[PDB]
Amino acid sequence: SQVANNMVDVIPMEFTDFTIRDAVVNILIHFDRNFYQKMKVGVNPRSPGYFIDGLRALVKLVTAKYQDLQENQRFVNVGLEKLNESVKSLTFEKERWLNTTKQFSKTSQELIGNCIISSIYETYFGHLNERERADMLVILKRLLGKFAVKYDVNYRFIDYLVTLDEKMKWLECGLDKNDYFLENMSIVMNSQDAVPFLLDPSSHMITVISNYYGNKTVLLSFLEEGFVKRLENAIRFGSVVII
Amino acid sequence: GYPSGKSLSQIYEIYYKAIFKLVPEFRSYTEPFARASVHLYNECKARYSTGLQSHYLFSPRELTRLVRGVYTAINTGPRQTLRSLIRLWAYEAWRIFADRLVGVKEKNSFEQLLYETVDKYLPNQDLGNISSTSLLFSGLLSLDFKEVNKTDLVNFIEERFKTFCDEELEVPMVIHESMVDHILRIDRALKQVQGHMMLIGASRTGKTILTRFVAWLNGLKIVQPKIHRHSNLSDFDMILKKAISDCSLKESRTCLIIDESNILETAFLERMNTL
Amino acid sequence: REDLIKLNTEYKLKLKNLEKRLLEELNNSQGNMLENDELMVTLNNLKKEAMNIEKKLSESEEFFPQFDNLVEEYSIIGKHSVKIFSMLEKF
Repeated sequence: SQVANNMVDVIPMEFTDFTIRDAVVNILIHFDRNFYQKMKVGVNPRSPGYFIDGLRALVKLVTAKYQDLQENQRFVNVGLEKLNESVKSLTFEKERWLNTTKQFSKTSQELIGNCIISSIYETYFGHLNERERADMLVILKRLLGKFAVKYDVNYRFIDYLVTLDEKMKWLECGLDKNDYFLENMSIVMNSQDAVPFLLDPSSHMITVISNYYGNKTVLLSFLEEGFVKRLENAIRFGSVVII
Repeated sequence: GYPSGKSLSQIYEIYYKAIFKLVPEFRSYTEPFARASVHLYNECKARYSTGLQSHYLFSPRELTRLVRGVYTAINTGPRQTLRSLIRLWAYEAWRIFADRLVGVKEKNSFEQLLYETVDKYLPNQDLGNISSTSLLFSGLLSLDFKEVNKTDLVNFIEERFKTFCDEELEVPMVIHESMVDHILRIDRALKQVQGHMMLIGASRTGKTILTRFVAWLNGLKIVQPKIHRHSNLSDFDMILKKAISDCSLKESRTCLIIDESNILETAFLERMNTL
Repeated sequence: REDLIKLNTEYKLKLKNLEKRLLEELNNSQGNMLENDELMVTLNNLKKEAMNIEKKLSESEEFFPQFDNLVEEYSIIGKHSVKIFSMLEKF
């Protein structure tokens, strides 16, 4: 809690039901406590890591989402001044557009708790099973249910962090159709504050990322002789490397 | 074999007798200290066995560790109240018997034991919270080894960590209750003539960073073996040889951080043993 | 199922694509003739599109609980099939 608090010291947030910062930190602790308790087996070999990186994902994600919520709120406010200047038959329906204006407050209510789920997916879920992910999500959602944070009930990790332009780009390279494989690719790309470890039997992934970075893609393996030097050349001139 | 539990009590009386030449006002307190130290030993040996954890292994060397750990605090501390000395004794008792303890059920067991022992041999109402978190002793703030204020220490670390953050490798962290207690633990270790501490920290706890820090406070060259998949024993030998030659023939004062990853073969660890 | 989440995101991207088209022409054809009207008949088509979303959101609240009712039966099918694959994998 001491560490969590100082990491979310930066305060994007606004008043909620119930404290707001105090709630967020208590969730993440109760999630980390539930993650290792359900998933990991063996007696107390492993300890807090994902927790730090889960907080770091949230900070990067709230900042990215609150600045984009305020950007779309600015896009409907600039359209409000332009329709009022004009006032004719259809334009008064457009003015009515307070349904959207009313909608924004409800959208902003859930963005803090939506970022909680998105960060947890990026950090805790990467190596979990189709069923293992879904089941933890429920424990997270019911934790979000106990605490007075609002989340989107009809929420989908893919649609929330993937853009249709990127989702097309990935498949074009040759990523598989599956939801599981989409989430995985999203987890790899979206957050790169840390090096990703891709595990796939069929090295079909080693080509996917190659198609995406093209010429820039320089391939190495920890086993080759020239590895020691070839990485130093890859780092010096911005080469995208897969090991 | 081991002696008596009644010879041990007697032998360390003579040990306390010698060190209480420096606090003559408590010359009458040597016997109940010697009896308490032995009691603490007998109990730790009994409560924490190799059945729970393999490293739970106690011997009169602990006693000797404690008795000397007590002297060094006195020989370089403020003139001492009885409330000082028992807390001085209690600090060493914690670092000698309980730092090795895993988890919390056993760690709290010792807190109660330490309380139980003082009450049985040194009956005072002047004691405070005897938990390790509450007794913090240092020579970072004072010129004499003295119990320091929690508020005074945290701020002192904060001003020195920024400096260490600026001067050395740039990595920001949150300085917290555990970390202050641990900074002093490494500090005492790195101060003693032979200073060897092995830290058991899971990962990302920060054990490697604190070590670099406290070494920097003590003014130690931080050597970290540059090993890799294609490192030979000869490489590590060279790393070791230099660090040794610099320590005697250049008077260097190096702190060698060895991670578990660095021991690549049996021999690498054997080299560390010989050292 | 596929078009439900597809046209959810597509119409909202086209709602953002048409808002940009409206603002581009409103600033260009303020000194010109009333061209904005030629995009306003496309904005008249948007009265299907804005309310198409409302049409789809209404049927979603009807589709989702039926989708979740159909997961159970297939779970009954699903649980046996893995145990069978496990067995054939083990050979």
